[PDB]
Formats: sequence, C-alpha cells, structure tokens
Amino acid sequence: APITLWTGPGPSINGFINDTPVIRCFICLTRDSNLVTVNASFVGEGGYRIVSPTQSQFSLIMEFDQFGQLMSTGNINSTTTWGEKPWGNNTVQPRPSHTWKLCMPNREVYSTPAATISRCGLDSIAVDGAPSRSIDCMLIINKPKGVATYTLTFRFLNFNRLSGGTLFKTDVLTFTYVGENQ
Amino acid sequence: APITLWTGPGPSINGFINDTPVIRCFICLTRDSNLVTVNASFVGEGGYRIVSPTQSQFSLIMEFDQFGQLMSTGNINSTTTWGEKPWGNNTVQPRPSHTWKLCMPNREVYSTPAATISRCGLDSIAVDGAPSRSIDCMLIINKPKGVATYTLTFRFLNFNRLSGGTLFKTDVLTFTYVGENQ
Amino acid sequence: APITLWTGPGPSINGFINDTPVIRCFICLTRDSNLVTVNASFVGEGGYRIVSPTQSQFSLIMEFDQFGQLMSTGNINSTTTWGEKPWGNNTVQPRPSHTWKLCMPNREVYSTPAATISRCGLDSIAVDGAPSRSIDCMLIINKPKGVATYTLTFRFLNFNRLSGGTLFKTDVLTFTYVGENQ
Repeated sequence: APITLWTGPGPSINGFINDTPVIRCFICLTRDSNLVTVNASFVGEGGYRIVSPTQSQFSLIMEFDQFGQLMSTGNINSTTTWGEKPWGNNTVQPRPSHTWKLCMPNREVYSTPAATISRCGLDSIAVDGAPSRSIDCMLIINKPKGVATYTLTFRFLNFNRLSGGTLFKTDVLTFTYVGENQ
Repeated sequence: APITLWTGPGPSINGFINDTPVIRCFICLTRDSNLVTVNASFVGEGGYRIVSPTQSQFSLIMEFDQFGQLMSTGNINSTTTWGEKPWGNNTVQPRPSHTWKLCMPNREVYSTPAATISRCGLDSIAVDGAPSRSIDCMLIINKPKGVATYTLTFRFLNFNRLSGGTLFKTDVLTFTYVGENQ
Repeated sequence: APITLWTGPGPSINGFINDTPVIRCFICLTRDSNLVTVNASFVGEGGYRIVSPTQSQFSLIMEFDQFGQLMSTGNINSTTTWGEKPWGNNTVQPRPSHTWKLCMPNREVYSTPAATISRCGLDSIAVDGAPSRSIDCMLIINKPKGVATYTLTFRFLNFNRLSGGTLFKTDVLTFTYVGENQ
C-alpha cells in the first residue's frame, strides 16, 4: 500500500540552524507503488525572515533510523510533529508502523549519496517570479550523519544569485527517489 | 482510489485571454494516494503562436467549486472539454463524482496562496534546448478569485529571457501539490 | 495495477555511443494510476568520466515495441539488464507481462513528440551545487526512430554552460508523462 509521512499542515518553527528554531518546514513524503515524492515548503522567521545575497548556504537534515523513524538529532527532528497522514484527513499519527520504512530512500539504490539540485523561488508571487529572486535547494539522499540509517537533506544554496534582501518564503518544492523495500 | 481529471488529448483552443481563445492547453490532474500531479503543455495560436522578448506576462486561471468542479469563469473553464479520464481509455467523462474533490489543492495545506516557478522550455526539440529559448511558468495554488473554492493558475513569465522570437510550444510541465480529503 | 520497469541498482556500463559502452545508466519507469514517472541517473566512464565545456552533445535513446518490450537497437537496450521490479525487492524480472505497455508514453497523447528540458547538476555534492556545474538533460518522448513504437530519449545538452571539466556524475533526474492504456 501507499503511505505518507509528514509534518502536518501549519508547522511550528521546526527547522533548527545550530540549535535555534528559525524556519517553518512543511515536509511531506508520499510513497506510492515504488517511488517516494518529497513535497516541501519553507518559511523563515526571525533572523531568517529575510535572507541577504551574502547568506551562507545551509542544510536542514532529517535523520531516520533503520525502521524509518525520525530521530531527535537532525535539524528537523522528532521534537516537533511528524508522523503518518491517514487517507481522508489532515492529522499526524505519530505512532510508528513497519510501513514507515517504505518512505525511506532505498539503501541499495542509494548506497552512496545522491542529490538533486533544483530551483528554489523565493517570495515568488510578490516578486512576480523575478529571475534574481531564486536560490537553489538541493536534496541530498543518504549523506551519512551520526548513526542515522537514512538521511534526507534540504540544502539551500547560491544565495548570491539574489539581487537583494528577499523574504525566505520558498516555493513548493518537489523531489523524487526510489523507496525502500519492506 | 486514484482519479484523473483532464482536457483529453488534442485539446481545442481552450485558453482564453481577453475573452479570446488563444492557447491550446493540455492539462491533466492525476490524484494518486495523497499528492496530485499536474501534467500540462501549451501551444499558442494566432497572435500567441510566436512569443518574443517583448511579450507581456499572462495568467490562465482555472476556478473550481467546493466539489472540485471546474467553473465557467476562468481562463481555462468549463465551456471546453473537461472531465474524468477512465483507466484504460482516452475519453473525457463529464458527469461529476464525489471523487473529483480529491484532485483539488488541500485548503489546510494551501490556506494561503502557494507557488512553484519552474523553467518552461519552448520549441525545445526544434531549437535543441538552446538555453535562451526558455521562459518560466509559475503555478499558483489557491490565489483568491470570485466565488472559487480552489484555483490553479499557470502564469507565463520572463519572456525577456528569450534571445528572440520562439514558437510558444511548451515542454511538458509537471507540478505537485497535496490533494484535498474526501 | 501499478508497474515498474528498471535497470536495477548498480547498473553495468549500459549506455552505448557508437557501439562502445561509456555511461552507466540507472533508469526507472514507474507507472501509477495514470502517469509514468521517469527516475534516472548517469555516471560516465572512460572517455566520458569527465566532461568539458566543449563536449559534443549526444542522445541516449531507448526503443520499445508495441507491447512495451525494450528493443536491442537503442543506446540503452535489451542486451543489458532490464525488466520489472517486484514490489518488495530489488530484482529485475525479465518475464514480460501485459502490464509492461502501461509504462509506455500514451500514443494518442504523444502522437507528436513531446519534450521536457531540465537542469542536470553534475557532481553536485562535491561542488556544493555551484551554478556553473550544471548541464541540461532533455527527455524526448516518442521522437520517431526506425521501427520502434515508443521511444524515450535522454539528450544531454549545453555542456558549454560548464565553467570547466566536471565529473559526469548526474543528479537524480525526474520526468513525467501520461501512460499508455492497456
């Protein structure tokens, strides 16, 4: 069967940069028959409300154990809401099932780290998609971190593409990878 | 269950600008377990056959009611072919089902307008993907309009990226969003 | 039902240019209810290990018969591993099925060839996504070739975007098209 893991809608400030909560992350991992679709969006708060062209690139890493459970140690972690989305409602069901492994990046296919770098428009409606208002966001798959069995990294890059200070309100971002076997 | 709503193959000139039919829009919304995939392509006609660096940006809005039924008042609307694609054939079934809501952009997740701006190659096979032969297409999700409960807007932008006149024959465009609950 | 055709993990050097194996191609075609997702990645070998700004553009074409069986005559072809992925493991099953047609690009929808040109990051983790380390990969759908019923072409373009020599280790690339009817 399919399975979706997600933050739920209306996330708290659940993305930490060096132990400070600064980004609201909506993250959805939907496993259909074989592939997992990552659907995500991010909103900066406080000192990340607006990002400058000189902003250092940074990763938001999700660490998962061998059962596909989110660990407490990443930048997006089990201290904030995360769990299964039941078909038919918008709840987060936090009690893990064996099925959660199906949302993880297949260890054999991604036995070394893989990546997808894509455009990440910022404040796109308000700036009417101006070319110099996009950065990049690179998904890194299974780059090692601590004792995590699986990792998903959202790495925001190339802020120097920006013509000036820009609201850190990302587009909806999509990535795809091969799901793990049960 | 999954459900697809689409224009069918070989659409008529069904994209209206200033109440004039000027673009042939192929649009498919496929809901699988949780996410909806937008798969779309566009061909300009008449004064929109060729676009150039002097072309002004424009939007094609689809308006849907609370049941996921396409309304008559958008730029792409219920006055042209639109409905469900049966698994196993290429017909368009016009009679609404409860299931059509499942193709809609989830109103909790998209409680304010969301966007994805992406490259939109033009005439890409013919021009062999020359870098200066792309524009952008931004999908806007749930921009408020009229009495619509849901909206999808295809906004064509950044014609100034083009090196010159180019056939408005878009790549196959893909976007993804979280589906509404039954 | 859904169905996935793929090369399996850790593919051999299975991309041929002038009858010489030069690229390792991971290719996955996953059909869900209606759409097919192409998930692919490439690693150059030998003379293709490093690519330069002056690299000759080239295509890797897959040719399929009317039943969705991969033919022997494309650049990626039936002389190497290819077949169905069972749900639950990473094997490659050679036994054809009626379902394999469902991975093919819908002949009526793509009676004229379609394309999607997208960014193709190279060596992206190592170069931390530097903008000048991307090329383009265009998927061409049903560009006619010989006696094939369906074709998928991966055309690698715009090497002249590169700032210098770069390891031909692509990002995970994703494309989407409407699947064929049984």
